[PDB]
Formats: sequence, structure tokens, C-alpha cells
Amino acid sequence: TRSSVLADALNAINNAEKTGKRQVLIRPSSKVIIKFLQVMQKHGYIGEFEYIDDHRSGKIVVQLNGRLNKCGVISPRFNVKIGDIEKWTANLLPARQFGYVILTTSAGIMDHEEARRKHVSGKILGFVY
Amino acid sequence: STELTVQSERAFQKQPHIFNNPKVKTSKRTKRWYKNAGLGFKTPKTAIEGSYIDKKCPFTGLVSIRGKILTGTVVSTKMHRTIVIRRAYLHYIPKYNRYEKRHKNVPVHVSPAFRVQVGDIVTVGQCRPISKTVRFNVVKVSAAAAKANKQFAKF
Amino acid sequence: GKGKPRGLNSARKLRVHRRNNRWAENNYKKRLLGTAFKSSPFGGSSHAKGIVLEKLGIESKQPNSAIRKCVRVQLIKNGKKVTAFVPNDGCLNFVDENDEVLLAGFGRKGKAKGDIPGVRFKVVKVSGVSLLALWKEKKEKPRS
Amino acid sequence: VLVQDLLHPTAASEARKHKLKTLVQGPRSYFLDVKCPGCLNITTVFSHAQTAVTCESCSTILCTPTGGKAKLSEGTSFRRK
Amino acid sequence: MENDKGQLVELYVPRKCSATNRIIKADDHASVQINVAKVDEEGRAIPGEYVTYALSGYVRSRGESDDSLNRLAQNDGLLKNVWSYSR
Amino acid sequence: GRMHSAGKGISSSAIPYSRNAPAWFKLSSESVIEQIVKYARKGLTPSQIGVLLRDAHGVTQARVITGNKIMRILKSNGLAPEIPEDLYYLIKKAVSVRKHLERNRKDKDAKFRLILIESRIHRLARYYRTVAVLPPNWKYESATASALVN
RNA sequence: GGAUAGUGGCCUACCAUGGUUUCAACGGGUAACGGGGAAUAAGGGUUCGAUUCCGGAGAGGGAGCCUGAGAAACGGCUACCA
RNA sequence: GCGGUAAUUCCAGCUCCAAUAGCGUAUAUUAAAGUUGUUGCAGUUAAAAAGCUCGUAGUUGAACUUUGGGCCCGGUUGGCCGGUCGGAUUUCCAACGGGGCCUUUCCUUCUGGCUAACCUUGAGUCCUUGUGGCUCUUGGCGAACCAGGACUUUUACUUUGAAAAAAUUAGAGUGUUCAAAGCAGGCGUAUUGCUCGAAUAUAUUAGCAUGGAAUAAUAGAAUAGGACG
RNA sequence: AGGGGAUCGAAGAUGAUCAGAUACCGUCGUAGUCUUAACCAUAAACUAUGCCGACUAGGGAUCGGGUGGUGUUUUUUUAAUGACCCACUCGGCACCUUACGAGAAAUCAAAGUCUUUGGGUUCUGGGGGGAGUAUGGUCGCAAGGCUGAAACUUAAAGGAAUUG
Ligand SMILES: [Mg+2]
Ligand SMILES: [Mg+2]
Ligand SMILES: [Mg+2]
Ligand SMILES: [Mg+2]
Ligand SMILES: [Mg+2]
Ligand SMILES: [Mg+2]
Ligand SMILES: [Mg+2]
Ligand SMILES: [Mg+2]
Ligand SMILES: [Mg+2]
Ligand SMILES: [Mg+2]
Ligand SMILES: [Mg+2]
Ligand SMILES: [Mg+2]
Ligand SMILES: [Mg+2]
Ligand SMILES: [Mg+2]
Ligand SMILES: [Mg+2]
Ligand SMILES: [Mg+2]
Ligand SMILES: [Mg+2]
Ligand SMILES: [Mg+2]
Ligand SMILES: [Mg+2]
Ligand SMILES: [Mg+2]
Ligand SMILES: [Mg+2]
Ligand SMILES: [Mg+2]
Ligand SMILES: [Mg+2]
Ligand SMILES: [Mg+2]
Ligand SMILES: [Mg+2]
Ligand SMILES: [Mg+2]
Ligand SMILES: [Mg+2]
Ligand SMILES: [Mg+2]
Ligand SMILES: [Mg+2]
Ligand SMILES: [Mg+2]
Ligand SMILES: [Mg+2]
Ligand SMILES: [Mg+2]
Ligand SMILES: [Mg+2]
Ligand SMILES: [Mg+2]
Ligand SMILES: [Mg+2]
Ligand SMILES: [Mg+2]
Ligand SMILES: [Mg+2]
Ligand SMILES: [Mg+2]
Ligand SMILES: [Mg+2]
Ligand SMILES: [Mg+2]
Ligand SMILES: [Zn+2]
Repeated sequence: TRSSVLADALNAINNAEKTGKRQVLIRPSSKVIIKFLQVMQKHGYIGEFEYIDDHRSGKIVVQLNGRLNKCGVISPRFNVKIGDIEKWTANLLPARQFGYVILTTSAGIMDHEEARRKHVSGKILGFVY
Repeated sequence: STELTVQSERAFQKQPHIFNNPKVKTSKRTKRWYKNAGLGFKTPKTAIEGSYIDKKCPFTGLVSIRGKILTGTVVSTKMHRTIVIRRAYLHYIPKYNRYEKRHKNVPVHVSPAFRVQVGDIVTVGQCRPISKTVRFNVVKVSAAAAKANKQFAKF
Repeated sequence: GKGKPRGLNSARKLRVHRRNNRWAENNYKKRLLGTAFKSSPFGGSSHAKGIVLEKLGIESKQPNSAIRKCVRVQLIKNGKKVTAFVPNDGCLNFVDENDEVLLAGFGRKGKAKGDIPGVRFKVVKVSGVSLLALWKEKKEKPRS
Repeated sequence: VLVQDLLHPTAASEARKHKLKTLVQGPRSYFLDVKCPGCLNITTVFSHAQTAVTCESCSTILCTPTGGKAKLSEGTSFRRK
Repeated sequence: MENDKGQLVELYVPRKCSATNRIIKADDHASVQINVAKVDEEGRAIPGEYVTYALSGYVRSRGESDDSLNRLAQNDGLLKNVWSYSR
Repeated sequence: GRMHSAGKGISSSAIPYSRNAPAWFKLSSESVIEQIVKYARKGLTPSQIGVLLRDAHGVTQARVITGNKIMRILKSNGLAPEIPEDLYYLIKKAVSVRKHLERNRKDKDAKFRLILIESRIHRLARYYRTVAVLPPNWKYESATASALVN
């Protein structure tokens, strides 16, 4: 049954990109999905999106360009200890110069660079490049 | 646990050096001593209103509370005036970078000032060795029962 | 995801499971059974010293044709009886029955060398001296 | 395909879809007011019946149930709301 | 892809699909650059003057070349009807 | 989906966006709640009521015209039964299935079904039990269940 | 209650029926003293630590004890076994 | 894999290679090994999906509850000037962050002790035409925390921090003649002394202390045996 | 252990064939083959392909359900029916073409969305032989089932495709 609802959204986005498309209807949305979709958008990897409102859990239409190669989810939200973040991005980001590991801290869902600038840490969500 | 009789042993149960002079006609029969264990634990009224004798009671008896203060959930109440709690906790395995569920059972003395049932979360305070295994004392009930009266009959 | 539980508490499953499958490793099983110490002629040790019983003439394996010149040795610490190879041209002339010899491995983790069948050891010294030196001429075999 | 509007899709292709795969799901059943001119008043009936609905006063009939929409009974009228 | 002090380093900044904005890399000898000519007052095709679009091999491979062309040209001004943003 | 079979049927009411209204619905809270209880009094199940109220009357959903699910209205009027309705209809099945298996020990497939039915019972109970709607220590027993449903 | 430097089934009376366990009790194995650490170098790991420091245990094997502030001591005693 | 008569593998001579006060060999272990696979394996046919379903332990488990907007305070890098006799701070400016406010908004709570802070103002004013500026008592801020009472749903995570042996490890300083080391040493009036050292970091799992309130659990009010007085 | 025992037919006996012929082919035909009560629990029990969830691509048939229609055919007086037809839509058993993609390949709408490596979970494998052998446990009347090693040996065994 439906496990990580973040998982399906991320995946669907990736396949929409891979098939050379420009939209995905995603379902069922969630606080966490928006806040994630939000961080991508902040950095160019998608366009604008839209919460549609079935009186259920929601749908989201994402508009995307093509700047995006991959946006995965880290399936168990491991804990990360301000130092291990180095080792994370190193494992799953194509170069030191760009790309983001986004994660979840006590002070909000934020990519690893804002995470480093605010000097907080927490669990790990997914990633974008 | 105690309950009833109170003077039910071969020896006379009493509080040490808490003399009550029979010459002096008094209205309460027995003079009773008590304290607050401190650290913020209310000495429940059933300890002051009580007539039980338990020298291992942290409010009415001669034990001091110091060292670890622990909470755990009650899973055995079959031992007269003592119980066995379970304290769960996950345990971190590095190499796998995940934890596994573990637990331990701590035996702890329980004064007739509390009325503990299996399932109650309880806080205990560390002790001087009180029996072969018990090194703790029930110091506060955090629970109640778990909505038992809301398991009654039909409409 | 196939098999392996990905969960965040599944550590215990994940460890145990490994524990189990380590046993399919030939070196891990060998180590923990103590096959070294239990079976196996040498004590677990690197060499071992025994006494020469008979001089043999092992015929090689195919597609080789040879007679391979070896010695049955009875390990001193052990009594265990073992057949060992005597390397280099001659050398079977150096030994003689009832002489002491220092056996060593063949560098194959147990397991016989080439066309020599059964033999898992080789001679290194006799009467305390070394086949090698003897072979050259740098040293001589002791009195008796 | 490749680029289109998921948000504002055509009334017709939406129309033909399954009631669960529309943009926001809704029913496609309806209610009606039914008459059998022996009487003067009008019972309100759901397009899908299960219960063979009887009229207010007379044990007459109205509709029978089926796999889906009810079969209305013989001499009857109906408006929809 | 600059450098320490400004200075354009690393050669060849590639083209790009006008449909998908993926890179149109060298051995993609299956992609296409379509030059649509600019016209003037009464026919007349103005030699050497185009509105152009580049479509990645992938896109033409997937058949999406004729639909995505439509959209591009139409919403750039050289079609009216033909295409519909909705379905 | 589909717990005890390999069926994959999607199929469900598709509830309306319109959380209130229908606007063309006259009557009143008063009107319908009374209608519920009179049927509940005939011995009807909250399901049976919803259905009966759906076709004959115009009750699109009972929870709308009265912000209250049909079961809660019944409880509130004391009409709630001992055990829940679904739980009931499961038991009742296992009782009929069992009765058949007594009469036909040769039917292995009945034996197989009964397990399934009872497994579902036993699981459902434990849910209800967990959330205190069923007394902790409730228990479906084959012997006793036949007297239970009837 | 007795015993102890003192808590404590430590031991004894009386009384009760408890304590642990698939979150692995109990049992077996260890060619097991535990740590600080050692070896291997992308990382994650894997293997090792009798052995210069800290802790513990022993003095051929067991038990017992004198003296003493401190030993159940062994370059102390007593006994048995070897 | 070579050797059964011209052996590029043996036994030698010559010449030649590699490492060199050291080089071979045996045993063990580590790397190679993503051949134990958390990172990270493989299971149609190569080794490997239990004949089938049910099912307890175990692991896992949809969405939803203060978001958005407005105001103030004070930091640390960086620019454009440098005022100045390499570094300085104000105004201009961006940038990234911390604190506290008001928006219907418990901050555990009463009973004083305490006040640092402006709704104050009591005077006016250094001085750029004045809200640029702080001293300054007489109505009017709580929380900054003392201490006494009365009570408090439980957790996981993460942050900073305390407590913390040395030697080892990483690593600063120092020319043991170099170096492995060592923790010395360096300066003069080398006749009566001057002087820099003997750092720092790692120290995790547990326990303690503190900041956070996302993610993930938990408990709450339905036969009202509810909540505030 | 009863019944039943038409048929075909482990075993046995035969006729031929053969150098031999304990077989293949032919005949006789015990057990069996069917059934009740009880055991046994294994099959290449195979799709040699775990289950739940998501996403990624085209096409025509068909099976069950449904909806839409001034569709065809049924005549009667039009209908009502039923069968049929055409478009859609769920959920089936499958075939076709592609293949963005995957693979050592054959091939695969999953065997895809994997070095751009993480949705959840179960099980099994770790060179070949030794060997499903020894042993202990356990189930069974038995036959046997489940669990299930090591010593020793060995440089390949194996898979898919190619050319002969
Ligand atoms: Mg007892
Ligand atoms: Mg095996
Ligand atoms: Mg022999
Ligand atoms: Mg010996
Ligand atoms: Mg299931
Ligand atoms: Mg489904
Ligand atoms: Mg249905
Ligand atoms: Mg006692
Ligand atoms: Mg007992
Ligand atoms: Mg185990
Ligand atoms: Mg030992
Ligand atoms: Mg040691
Ligand atoms: Mg060790
Ligand atoms: Mg030793
Ligand atoms: Mg000693
Ligand atoms: Mg000795
Ligand atoms: Mg003894
Ligand atoms: Mg002694
Ligand atoms: Mg001595
Ligand atoms: Mg001594
Ligand atoms: Mg020659
Ligand atoms: Mg030669
Ligand atoms: Mg030579
Ligand atoms: Mg070397
Ligand atoms: Mg990991
Ligand atoms: Mg492999
Ligand atoms: Mg196979
Ligand atoms: Mg299978
Ligand atoms: Mg959730
Ligand atoms: Mg710390
Ligand atoms: Mg230092
Ligand atoms: Mg027969
Ligand atoms: Mg025969
Ligand atoms: Mg014959
Ligand atoms: Mg025969
Ligand atoms: Mg099998
Ligand atoms: Mg098959
Ligand atoms: Mg299809
Ligand atoms: Mg029709
Ligand atoms: Mg060979
Ligand atoms: Zn009527």
C-alpha cells in the first residue's frame, strides 16, 4: 500500500522529465511534498505548480522546464549530524559546485546549503539536480 | 499492595522511634511520621492518611531517593509490595545506521500509597539496595488505568 | 526494493541476516569452526617438524609424466602421518629414513601443488640444515 | 501529449472518463421526481435504486432495481433535480 | 562556464532543444534545426532570414516532433488554430 | 488492495465536492433525523437506512443535511447495537458457513473460506477492541457465536 | 532476626508464588582477561589486541586462616590432592 | 603451462631484469571484493522465489491542526570609498544569518522580591534648517530569575555544551648535523642573566546540560465520569 | 480397513526380435486404476519469474459489469423484450507492433523508471564436486518428508549467443 507519499511524487516528476514532458499531475500531495516542490522551484528545477483541491488529500500540477536531471527521495529518513552532511552530498551529488541535498531539520525543510548557513541539522529527505 | 489487617505479621509493625504515650489520652491513636522525598514529588495523601507500615516507602519509611530517576511502564503486579516495569528503548547499530527495539525489566518496590495496575506508566527513583534485585522505588504514577470505566456495559 | 528491509529500525534483522550468510564464506566458516586447529595436519601453525618414514616415488598427474620423489612424515607434535615433497634435482639423496625434517606449506591454502597428487607440503630442512644450502654446497649434513 | 493543460482539460474527454479519474471526482448519478397520474404528488427517486421504490399512498410500483440505473415503471414521468 | 577571473573557459556551449531544453550533443545526428522563413508584403520569402527552432533527436524519435513544432510556431506567431493547449 | 483475494477492483461511491446543500433539498434536520430513528426502530441497519433513505426519500447523504453519520445518530438515541454492524455480518456469515461445513465435511473449500472469514473477524475485533468500542477480553468463539447473532 | 565495616536471600525462621524469555531467556562453544588501542588507507568497513598505561584475576590445584589499618596473602601459616 | 633430441620454463655458462643491507619462502589477516553488498550484490534461462493460501512475532504503514502578512533590535562576512599613521570605523549599498514584537495567539501558575527595558517626561539641548544623541528623577512593561507554594501527557531526532588520563592518532612550535625521534630550546653583559615553550583537534554509543519544534510516534472529550468559575 | 474390481494395466509369465534383449513391439495379467474412513505432503506442484503501492507507450480482438443511441434485426398496432451493432468506461484471460528503457545475451510493458545506485516487505544463492551424502532432532504404519554438516578432492563446472 502507499508508503512514502513523497516517493511517488518525486518519481512521477522524474519520469515526466525523462519522457521529455512539461507537466505532471501528482497525487496525493502533502505538506512535505509542497515544501519539497517549494525548494526545487526556489532554485530553478521546476516552474510554478498548483494545488488542486479534491476534498481529499489533494492533487498537484507541476510545470517543469528541462533543467532537471533527477529528483530522488531518501527512503528511510536517516539522521544526519552536521558533519555527516558532507558525506551525504558527496555520495549523491554530481559535483561540489552545484546541486542540493534537501533534508528536514527542526528549523524547517531546507536544502543542505541553507542547512549549513543556518547551522542546523536533522533528518534527510531527498535531493535535486 | 498490602491491604487490610495492617497488624498481620508475627512481629509488631510500627514506625521506629515514633512513640505514642498511652498516658496521654489522644484522638488519633497512632502518631505517624513522614517526609517529602524532594526532587518535586508530592508525598501523596494516602501516605499521610495511611495506616500501613512499609519501611521501604519513600514517604513513610527509611529509604532515601537519589541517583537515577526513571520512567517505565508496568507489566507485572503479582509481587506483594513490589512490581516489574519494562523500559523500552531503540539501540543504535552503526554499520547499518539504524536502531533496533530493545528492553529491560526493572524490579521496583511499590508503597501502599500508590495503587498500581499493569499498563500504568510510573516514575521510579533510585534506591539503596532494598532486596536482592530491587534498586528502585515507585515515586509517582503518571497514568491512571487506561480508560477502564469506558469499557462498561450496553446502552 | 528486493529483499533487504530498508526500514529505520530493521537493524536487528539486517545484522542477523548477515551473520547467517557469512557462513557461505569459505574463510569465515573455516575460521570459526577452527578447522585449522581441529582437522589439518599442521597445528594451525605455519611449519611443523616430523620424522621420515618411507621414501616414496609419486607418479605425477596428466598430462605430465614423471616420478615425483616425496617423503612420508610423522609430525612430532601430532603423530599425524603426512606425505611431503622434496624439491629440486636430487635432494631425495639428502634425506634418508628416520631423519628429522621441517615441513612447510605449498602456498595454495591447503590444496595440492601441480601434478603431485595428494601432497600438500614440502620439505624445507633435514637434520637441522636446509635442503637449499645442501643442494648448493654452502653447508653439509650432520654426523648421524 | 508532451505539452498540454492538465489543469483545464476539455469538457468532453473529461466527460467520457471514469468517475474516479476525473480532475476532481464526483458522482454521475442523479435524482428525479416521479409521477403516476393516479396520484397528484411526486416522490423523489435516486437514479440507482436497489430498493424497488413504492409511492406515497398507493402500493403501486415506480421502478425496479438493476445492475445500475433503475428501470422506471411503465406509465411514469420524470424531471431531474 | 567562466573561471577565476572572468575569462570564458571551456569551449563549445552546445545548442538546445526548443521543445525540451535538453542539450543537443554532437553525436545526436538525429536531431534537426528547422529554418522557417520570414515573409513580407505579398508573398516574397526574404532570402536568409528565418525564425528557427531546434528539436532534439529524442523528440523526433518519440514522434512528438510535429505536435511540438505546431505549438512552437503557433505561439510564436506563424500559426493560428491547428494547435490546442488543452485536451 | 483486496485483503483476502487477488481481486484488484477499484469501485466505490464517488462522493460529491458539495459538502452542504443540495439547495433543491427542502425538508430539514428535524425531518430526516426522525426518519432515521423510526427505521432504526423497525430494526434497520444504518446502511439499510441510508440506502432506503437514499432512493425513496431524497437523502443524498445523511451526514450532510445533518452534520452527523447515521450510526452516531442511532447511538445518540440509544439505538446502537451490541457489536458493530460490519462485525455482525461477518460473524453471521461464519455461522452459516460453519453450519454448512457441519452438514458437509467433504467440502474442503468451505473449510478454506471459513478460515478466511474468521481471520477477518478475528482481526476486525482486535481493531474495535483496541479502541474500546468492544470490551478488552471480547472474543469470537464458534461455539458461542450462533447464539450471538441470533 | 542473625550475621557483616555496612545495604542486600548474604544466611535463618515464618509466609507467599513469584523471577527470565523469539526485543533470543536458559544451555553450549571460545585455539576469550576487558579497556587505552594495533593492521589495512576513497568512503562504509574488515581483522586484531597474551604483551610498556588503567582495571581485573592468579601464584602447581582446592579450601581454610593467623597477623594486621589493609591479605581470604602464598618469596605467611594449616590441611587435603598432585 | 614447460620436458618424449634444434627446451624462449629443467641442469648450467654468458649476458640481462627488479628490489638492494637486505631479498626469498610458509602460515594468518587486510586491500583488490559491489566474491557478504547499510553505503552496494545476485535469484526467467548461469548458484538462488517456499506447491498454495491463512496467519502471530517482526519490520512497515494516506492525507489533514499557526500559516500568511506588518513592525522593531543587534550582529559577520563582502563591496565602494579611508580618516589614517600594514589595519581602523561611520554613513551608502547589497548578501547571509540571530533576537523580540503586533496581527483572536500560555509565557505552567499564583504570592514579592529586581527590576533591563519605554507607552513615559521632567527639564532642555551638544550640534548639520532636526526624532541624527545619552546623561537624567515624580503617574505608567515583566519574566531577565531569584524562592516559597500549588501542578505539570509521554518519546524519538538534531544543536551547542559540560564532565572528562596519559602514551598512541591528527597536528603547531623547535634545524636531534639529516631523520626515526625528543620536548626541547633560544638570547646576552657567555664575571655572577635574559627569555619563548611544553599548543590545538578527535574523544560518537550511554549518561548529564541547553537551543530548536520540521519529520515520526504518543496521550486528550462521546453512556460526557468533560473544560474553564 | 471395507466396498468395487468394466477398462487399461508397475510385477510376474510368455510369442517374437537380438550377438545378447532381463527391454522396445505382441499375449496372459497380480497390484493398481473407481469409492468410503483414515494416512502420506511430494511433482519440470513452471510463468523454471514473491506480494502490496506508484510511475513510464502504441494497437486491434475477446470475457464479465456498467453508461450513452430520433443504431440494425425480431411485427402486432407501435412498443416492451431479447439477440445484434457503434462509441466510451472499470476489472479479466491474452495476442500484436514498437522500445524512450533494461539485459551476458535469448529476450523483457517488466525482466523498465539502477554507479544520476533508497516506496514497503518476505524468502533464497555466494565456484565445482563431495551431497541433499554423514550426523542429531522431528513427523510418518511404511515408503519416506522437514531440518541438514564436514573431511577430502578440484581449475573449472556453467549461461546466452556465433561460426563450423
Ligand atoms: Mg508473592
Ligand atoms: Mg548451503
Ligand atoms: Mg603410504
Ligand atoms: Mg602437546
Ligand atoms: Mg494479506
Ligand atoms: Mg487498486
Ligand atoms: Mg463494488
Ligand atoms: Mg527479607
Ligand atoms: Mg513456584
Ligand atoms: Mg537468534
Ligand atoms: Mg582463556
Ligand atoms: Mg589486553
Ligand atoms: Mg579480544
Ligand atoms: Mg594465551
Ligand atoms: Mg591475590
Ligand atoms: Mg608453574
Ligand atoms: Mg570445587
Ligand atoms: Mg593463598
Ligand atoms: Mg617465587
Ligand atoms: Mg607476593
Ligand atoms: Mg639444446
Ligand atoms: Mg637450451
Ligand atoms: Mg637459463
Ligand atoms: Mg617486497
Ligand atoms: Mg546508508
Ligand atoms: Mg554475485
Ligand atoms: Mg537454475
Ligand atoms: Mg513461486
Ligand atoms: Mg504519515
Ligand atoms: Mg556533543
Ligand atoms: Mg600539547
Ligand atoms: Mg482390476
Ligand atoms: Mg517382463
Ligand atoms: Mg525370450
Ligand atoms: Mg524383468
Ligand atoms: Mg520442491
Ligand atoms: Mg511449464
Ligand atoms: Mg495497452
Ligand atoms: Mg444499452
Ligand atoms: Mg590443466
Ligand atoms: Zn403512486
